[PDB]
Amino acid sequence: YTPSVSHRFIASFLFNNIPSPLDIAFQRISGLSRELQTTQYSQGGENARNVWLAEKIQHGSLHLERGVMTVTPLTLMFDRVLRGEKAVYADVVIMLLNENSVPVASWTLSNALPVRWSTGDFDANSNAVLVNSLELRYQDMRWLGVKV
Amino acid sequence: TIPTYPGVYIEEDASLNLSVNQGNTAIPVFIGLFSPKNTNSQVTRVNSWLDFTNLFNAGCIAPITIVIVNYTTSSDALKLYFQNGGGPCYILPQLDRLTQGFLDSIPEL
Amino acid sequence: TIPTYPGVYIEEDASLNLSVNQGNTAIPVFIGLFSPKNTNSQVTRVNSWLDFTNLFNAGCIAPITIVIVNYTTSSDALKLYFQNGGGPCYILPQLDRLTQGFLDSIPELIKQALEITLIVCPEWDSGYQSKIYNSLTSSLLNAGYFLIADNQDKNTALITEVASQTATYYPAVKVSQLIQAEDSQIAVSGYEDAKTKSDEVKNLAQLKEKNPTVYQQAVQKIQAIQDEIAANGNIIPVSAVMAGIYCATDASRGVWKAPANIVLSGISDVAERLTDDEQGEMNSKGINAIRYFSHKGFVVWGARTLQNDDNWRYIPVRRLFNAAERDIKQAMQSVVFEPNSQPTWERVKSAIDNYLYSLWQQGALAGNKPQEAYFVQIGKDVTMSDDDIKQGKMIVKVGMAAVRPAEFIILQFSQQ
Amino acid sequence: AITPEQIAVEYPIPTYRFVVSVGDEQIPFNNVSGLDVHYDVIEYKDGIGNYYKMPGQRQSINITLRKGVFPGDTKLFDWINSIQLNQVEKKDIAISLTNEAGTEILMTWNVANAFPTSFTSPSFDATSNEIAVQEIALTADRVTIQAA
Amino acid sequence: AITPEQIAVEYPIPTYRFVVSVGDEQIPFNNVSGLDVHYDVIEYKDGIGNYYKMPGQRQSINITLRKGVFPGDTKLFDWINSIQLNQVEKKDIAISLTNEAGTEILMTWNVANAFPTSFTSPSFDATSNEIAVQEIALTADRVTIQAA
Amino acid sequence: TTITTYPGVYIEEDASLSLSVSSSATAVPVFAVAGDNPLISGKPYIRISNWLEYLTLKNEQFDPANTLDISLRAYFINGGGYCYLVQTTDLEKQVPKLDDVTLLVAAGENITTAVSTLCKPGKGLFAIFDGPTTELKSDGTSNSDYDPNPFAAVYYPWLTADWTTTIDIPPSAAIAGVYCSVDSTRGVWKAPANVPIQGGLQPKYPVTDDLQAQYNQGKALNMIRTFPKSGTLVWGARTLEDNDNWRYIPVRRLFNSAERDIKNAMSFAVFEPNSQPTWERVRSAVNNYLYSLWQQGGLAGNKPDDAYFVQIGKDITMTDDDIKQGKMIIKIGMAAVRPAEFIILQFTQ
Repeated sequence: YTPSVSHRFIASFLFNNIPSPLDIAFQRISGLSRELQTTQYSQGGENARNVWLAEKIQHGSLHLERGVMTVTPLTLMFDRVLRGEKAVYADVVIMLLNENSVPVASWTLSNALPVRWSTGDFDANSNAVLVNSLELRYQDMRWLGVKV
Repeated sequence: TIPTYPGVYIEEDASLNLSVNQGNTAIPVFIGLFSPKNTNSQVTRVNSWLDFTNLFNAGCIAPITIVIVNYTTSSDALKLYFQNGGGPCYILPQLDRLTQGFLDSIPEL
Repeated sequence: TIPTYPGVYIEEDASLNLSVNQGNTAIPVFIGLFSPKNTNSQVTRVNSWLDFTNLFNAGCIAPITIVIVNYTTSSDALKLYFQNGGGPCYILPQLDRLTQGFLDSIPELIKQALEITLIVCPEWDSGYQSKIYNSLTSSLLNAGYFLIADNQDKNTALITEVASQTATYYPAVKVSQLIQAEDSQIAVSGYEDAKTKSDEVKNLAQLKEKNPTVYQQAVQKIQAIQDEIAANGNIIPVSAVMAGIYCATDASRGVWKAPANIVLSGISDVAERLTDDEQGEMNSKGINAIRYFSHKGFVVWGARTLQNDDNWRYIPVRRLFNAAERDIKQAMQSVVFEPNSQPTWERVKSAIDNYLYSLWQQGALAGNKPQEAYFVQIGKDVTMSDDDIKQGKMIVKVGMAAVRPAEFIILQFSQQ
Repeated sequence: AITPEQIAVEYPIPTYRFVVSVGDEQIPFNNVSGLDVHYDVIEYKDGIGNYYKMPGQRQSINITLRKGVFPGDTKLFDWINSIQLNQVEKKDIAISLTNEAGTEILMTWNVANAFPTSFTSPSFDATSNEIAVQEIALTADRVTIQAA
Repeated sequence: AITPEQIAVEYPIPTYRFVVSVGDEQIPFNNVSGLDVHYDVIEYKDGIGNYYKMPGQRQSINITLRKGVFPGDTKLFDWINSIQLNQVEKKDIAISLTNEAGTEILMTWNVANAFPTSFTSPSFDATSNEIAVQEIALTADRVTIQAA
Repeated sequence: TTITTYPGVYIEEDASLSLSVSSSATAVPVFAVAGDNPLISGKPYIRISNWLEYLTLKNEQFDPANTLDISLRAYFINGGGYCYLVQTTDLEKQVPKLDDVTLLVAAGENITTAVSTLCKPGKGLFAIFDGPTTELKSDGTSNSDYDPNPFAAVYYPWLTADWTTTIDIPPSAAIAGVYCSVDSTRGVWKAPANVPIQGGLQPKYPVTDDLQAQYNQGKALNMIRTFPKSGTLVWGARTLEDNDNWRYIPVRRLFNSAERDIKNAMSFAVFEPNSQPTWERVRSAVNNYLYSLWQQGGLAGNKPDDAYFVQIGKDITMTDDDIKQGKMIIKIGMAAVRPAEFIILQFTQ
């Protein structure tokens, strides 16, 4: 029942089934969530119980944080989409590592679309690293591993 | 058991022992139908329940002389004595019939 | 390499060196078929594995006499000794045939080296080991020497001149690979032809380029030996391993701690797997067993000597007395030629009492106070008489009390 | 007239003679402190003046052991240097007040599942006349006392 | 009867004799302190009474060196005055407990990638009878202990 | 394929099976193997880590006509860990050599003699027998050939699956897998019954409540029955001795595990001085383990003082003679939790 820490992780991006070796280090990755949308229904004479009806499943978005560094394939894909070129999909594998760099838990995302890129403020009174904030929207999520 | 090889041995039993206390101002002597493991009438010092079972046979049946048998509460009474905080004690077993020679010698023993 | 220019040189190799340890109360001597790099029969002090390779040729092939060859486990046994915590040691190489003259000289050669405390014969041959063990006279063993022996049988104990000064271990241990030496490192002697003298050929490499016919004769036996040792597995005598364990235990815990319940290192497997019932038979007879436990590994599971009595049953008790009488004897060597008078005897009593008090402080002796742990006696009408003093004698009585190890632990389980 | 056996039974015990076992090995130490047990208090008040107090959750045990620096000895630092990510070997610790000669135990403090959290090296001062002392801090689960 | 060789093997080591190597150069110092290793603790409690504790992330190492003021020597101040914006030369530092004559090393503390963060100048007091002392503070990555 | 020459991708079309393996320390079985098996001939024992290792060593395709092959497949498909293969004639000689073996599994062989010798108090072994291959006699005499050993259990009937032929899987092979799965999941103190049998295994004969009522006391037989909704389950957790102690498999196996773990816990004390400071160190090791076991739920009691007790000392557990002989004696008493076996519903209007 021993739980897992949340400060050792890795992410990999595959572009046309080629992994990117320079895009595995991130300061922060947001949690991944799935929600089954439901609507409550009320009957005529049933005034003490509730009925919930299932609907489509809503996936969350992927948020990453990273400092300013040399240009990598992930950056070039993000620039191309946000420059007004043809949209391109990417596949992302998020992995939670143990003390032996073995992924105990892993989540895979299909057809992730880059949709937002923001950068931190230029502040003359600050002592901080300039950090890029990226957001992607994907079509499907699926987890593999011995833990979850 | 008889140990032969070095190491750890495992036994399953039901033998019970009690914590041993100590004192100086209260040391009792018990006179009754006890069954010493050794033939050789003399007062024997017993330090704890484990020492008592090592030197005496615990039970509710007095030694049998050939036949007659006797019922004795000496062993159970001693267990109650140790369970209530008793320390080292002396045991004076009375064997065979209750002769007047034994009775006269009790104060001297 | 041979350096010419100043700076940094780079070499690629596979030579292995090990950390060097130190000790005083456990210095073993190894008698076996060693191959010294120098021709000049005498005991040689070796400080570490690096020093051994600098003074001896490491390998599994004994020097070749012209032809016959022999298989030796001395080099790998020494490697196991250093890997298990061994310190400086002395090596007594036996060259050529085993003559009776060499056997008689063994006790005198060992006594000439003043620091020896342990005797080990790291040879796989059972007949060779038996000859060496029988050559250790009772005078040598009683002089404060301890013999570690390899028992060749599970059912019968070894017989030596002094039982209480010997310990036997069973079974031998396997290793992954033997140490292999090049042709230049295999000593060859005895070859001679019309154009060459007997001293012109020194190793197998020179023999190869001078007469390939006898070279093929030698390599056939070497290959035959290598096939035989590979079939039965690389078996190494366990006495050399135990010598290192003695050194490590003394430095860490002390001589009064039993050299048992320690995990072996560097070995691959034991020659035979033992059960508890079999170990029960050996332990009563005085044969310590190397056991395998899943949660531990390979461990030493015996601390008895060959003598079974209330005095010298355990190794730590015997070895502690050997260490004490050795250190006391060293202290009394500053009094040998002093005048034989009362002020001299008072100084002797003070020296022994001071040493014994230090021994009790570390926990070597038993008791809650020094009076319960030791005593020293010397006087004109207590230990020696007027005739003894007129003869130059000085008699002192020393007694100590040791702590025996716990050998059996019994668990009594109850349901309620 | 007071007999030594009376002192061993009725007199209090001093602090300077003790033996410490770390795991299955015994190490001589100079100072051991921090074996304390703490609880929180849960309170409840009502309108008519009632006032309830109960014990709360037990807190974690912290222990500091002080030891001199000896040649060739780095066992305590090797223990804290073995932490990989969140994995470390936990050891049980027993501190016993001992007979003046070390052959009898008087009272034992048992500490379960301790692992190191901090290690302090000696301060190198050129004007001092002291012995290099290292300190190790441990976090444990439970503390019990057993009277011999 | 205790021989000097016994003392070198069994006795604890004093603090007052040491040698400090800064980078590839050795500089005499008066006081060195702060070589401590600290870890955080991650805890997890559940409803049935379980309680798990693990080591956390290792904190950074802070070190202070103290040295007198010598004529024509400004080496320590030059190191801290070379910081441009966020670039500085990082140096390894080793402090070794030494033999009484300085020809043998007993124990070494290795400090990797240290750079200066603060520099304290001597205080000029006209009523004092002391030697001007400068202090430098350093931040590092890792500390290891090697026994000679 | 198996011959790698160029860098790149190799394609092959195989049909070899692939399974999964668990890891349980309290369940390390040894399988009795017939001497005629070529794989075991000429060796004292063989250690099998998984189905992949066994298939590699066999160097043959899966044969459903081999009793060893189906027994290993049934055992591994049920979650069993690494096991040992020992010939039946060599059991009394090779089992004591193996230190981590806890279960003695009769994989269709006759191990009556080996059980009567090996499975004794203090040896830390439990045996799994095979029930009769025929129908059950209604007179209650279908268990007459079994010894009343509190260190063994019998399971009935034999099992079949989709991949079956004229031979049927021995029940002990599948049960041993259940032992590994339950121990790693819920602990050794939980009954290895009321659990599904993985795979397509089905009992060969049906057992009703009336049939089982005869063989649930004395030398009891544990049954593998099928229920309308829950599928195939193990129904029975009684040993071969009907006594207030060791009636249930969980109680006997819990004490076996505790004895082994305690023995490993205080094994450091051998060849140490036989004095009071050593005794206190041993008491700390035993008390630390027992508290941990109680915390996990393996002992009965609201507080540790009600779940176990440890005694060791002079004139408490040992005398002068014991100390002078090198003996150190410890007394441990622990209370085990016994499961609910009969459920009674009372209906009224």
